[PDB]
Amino acid sequence: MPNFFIDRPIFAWVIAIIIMLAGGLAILKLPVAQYPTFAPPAVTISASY
Amino acid sequence: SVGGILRSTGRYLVLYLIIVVGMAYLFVRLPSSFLPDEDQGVFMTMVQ
Amino acid sequence: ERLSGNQAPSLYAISLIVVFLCLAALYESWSIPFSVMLVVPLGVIGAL
Amino acid sequence: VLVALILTPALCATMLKPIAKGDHGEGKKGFFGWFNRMFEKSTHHYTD
Ligand SMILES: CCCCCCCCCCCCO[C@@H]1O[C@H](CO)[C@@H](O[C@H]2O[C@H](CO)[C@@H](O)[C@H](O)[C@H]2O)[C@H](O)[C@H]1O
Ligand SMILES: CCCCCCCCCCCC
Ligand SMILES: CCCCCCCCCC
Ligand SMILES: CCCCCCCCCC
Repeated sequence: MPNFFIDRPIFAWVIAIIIMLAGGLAILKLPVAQYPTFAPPAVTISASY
Repeated sequence: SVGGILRSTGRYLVLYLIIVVGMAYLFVRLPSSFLPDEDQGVFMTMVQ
Repeated sequence: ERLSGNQAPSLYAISLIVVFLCLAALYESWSIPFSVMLVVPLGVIGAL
Repeated sequence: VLVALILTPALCATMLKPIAKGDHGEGKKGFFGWFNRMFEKSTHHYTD
């Protein structure tokens, strides 16, 4: 594979640009937070007498 | 035919830009929609 | 309607770029891909 | 690793400057020369 892309430098650059393009687009559609949802979920039963 | 087309060359690049301008014209003029209203052999009438 | 709208130009821009890049890899040339990409208008003129 | 098997080799075989046999940057003018000498001297210490 290395010898393949030494003769084909444009092919090598093409794979790199497509990976970067996909990444650049992903940055725009990606959510932003401090943490993920890692805390355990809880369910409360509220009643009144 | 192509043999002689490859001799002229510059004539068809002027012909090409006319096709792009012609395409560009038609694209703008042609109205845009999403999905056409299909006849489904049924419809309704409101009475208010 | 207030939610998004007109996201076609943005996606057909990268569609063009990615098609050019894939062609450049096929021919191992930054220039030859253009000779293939310039037939796009020939099919659009017929449709319009 | 994929970058180091695809892109990195392609760049090393295109956009790298030819180095003459024996040249270890010990003749480089200024700070880089001192650092190159310090490392070459320190590599000898380390191996010993
Ligand atoms: C129809 C809408 C418009 C789109 C047209 C695009 C498709 C072209 C259709 C085929 C036309 C082929 O027409 C072809 O033209 C070339 C170039 O002028 C001619 O070539 C002629 O002129 C050239 C120079 O101008 C001479 O060097 C050559 O010896 C002579 O034969 C061919 O004799 C002819 O067969
Ligand atoms: C023949 C190889 C040409 C080298 C130049 C390629 C540079 C591409 C950079 C693109 C970054 C988005
Ligand atoms: C989309 C950004 C990359 C465009 C290709 C540039 C190629 C330069 C060849 C000299
Ligand atoms: C990174 C260079 C380290 C070389 C150490 C040599 C030790 C010498 C004997 C005390």
